[PDB]
Amino acid sequence: VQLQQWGAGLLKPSETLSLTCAVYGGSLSGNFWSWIRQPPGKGLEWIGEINHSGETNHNPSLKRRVTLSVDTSKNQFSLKLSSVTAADTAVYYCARGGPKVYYEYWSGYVNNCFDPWGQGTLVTVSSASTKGPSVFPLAPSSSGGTAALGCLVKDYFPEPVTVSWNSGALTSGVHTFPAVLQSSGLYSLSSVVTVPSSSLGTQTYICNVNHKPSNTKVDKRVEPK
Amino acid sequence: HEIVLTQSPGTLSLSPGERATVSCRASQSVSASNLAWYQQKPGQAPRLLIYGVSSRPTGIPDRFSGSGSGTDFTLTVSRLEPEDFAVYYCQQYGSSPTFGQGTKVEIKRTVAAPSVFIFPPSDEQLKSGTASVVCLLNNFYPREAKVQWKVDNALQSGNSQESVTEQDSKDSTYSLSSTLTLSKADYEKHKVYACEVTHQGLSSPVTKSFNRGEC
Repeated sequence: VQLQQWGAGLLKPSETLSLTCAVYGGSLSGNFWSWIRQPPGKGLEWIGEINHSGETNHNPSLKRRVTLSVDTSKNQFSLKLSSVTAADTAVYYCARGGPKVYYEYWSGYVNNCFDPWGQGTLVTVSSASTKGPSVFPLAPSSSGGTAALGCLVKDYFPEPVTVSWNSGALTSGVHTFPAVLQSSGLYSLSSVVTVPSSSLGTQTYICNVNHKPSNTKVDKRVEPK
Repeated sequence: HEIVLTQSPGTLSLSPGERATVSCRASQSVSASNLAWYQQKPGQAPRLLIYGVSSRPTGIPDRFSGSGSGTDFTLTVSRLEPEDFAVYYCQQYGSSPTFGQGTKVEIKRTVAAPSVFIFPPSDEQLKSGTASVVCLLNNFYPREAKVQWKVDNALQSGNSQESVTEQDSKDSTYSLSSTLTLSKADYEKHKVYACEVTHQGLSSPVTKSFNRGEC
């Protein structure tokens, strides 16, 4: 049994999020089928479940916003989440839940743990428009031995940006940090590298910043001030 | 009225070949054996590890086991393999499904103090009306480090954001950046911009600073 899922990616607040999961190698009638989300860097939150006859159970805090549906002929099931906000930004997973059983005196669904899982679909909810970053130098100061320098990649949307140094010829000692979501709704990150301080007068350091969503490419040379 | 699952500790720092033990406590009794465990590696979906408190689905090696009842459950890995360093979650299904907050198992190494660097905002950015001051903590262990921003001795609050790298695959250290953001007007009202770093690897807190407008 294998699961494939797809749907929207970027949405604006107040839109309706829609996703679909397709089941291969098995029938929907044997199980409950769930949606589970994970905000970036956060834990897991169960959203709701649906079975082949359309019966549903919901996370009580999300029940009023969730609509689940099943297409038994296609062996697919879907999630609709209405009136999205930035708080709904998350990787959404579909998953097979507990099986339907027929015991001598009882029938129903049991053992509602999750296996297997879909690969997950990142959904981003934001009112920001697509915007390329501004790139600013993080200049090296001035025995010692080791110096630090970098590039500040500020105010872009959406994710992601890639950073290389000297067109890929400098990799050792590089740290490109995860982006942070600023209060403005735009992302920002920095990429730093530590180098020998003796070579600052004869070595050149250029950060290559590429923002594919805005078709932006910026090369910034970082020199001591 | 959901069942709340609380895991402890939040982070385990261990080496391959050592035992890991994760606790999961519930705010209400979990009926029957209705508790599962999951493992999640970065960029992957969670993977069912234990079900029915103590059962392993096919393919889960027997170094993983589970125990408990009622409001108290335990996951244990008898001897850790390198692939076992990941985040682990408990989940109950006696009621509407809920998960624990996750427990990260990371690689234990010797204490390493951070090398600290402070970066003033560039002239170009100041022209646009914003000042970003960046503080860099490079290649430290353990991950727990405290960065405070002090502007002319005044402790800043609410105007900074942090970012931390994942544990390095080669030296098992972490790196962290803290960015203090002020408008150009606010930035020019002050002189001393200082980044104060507290970390177990330091005998006393390390402060890096610069005076605005000077070399």
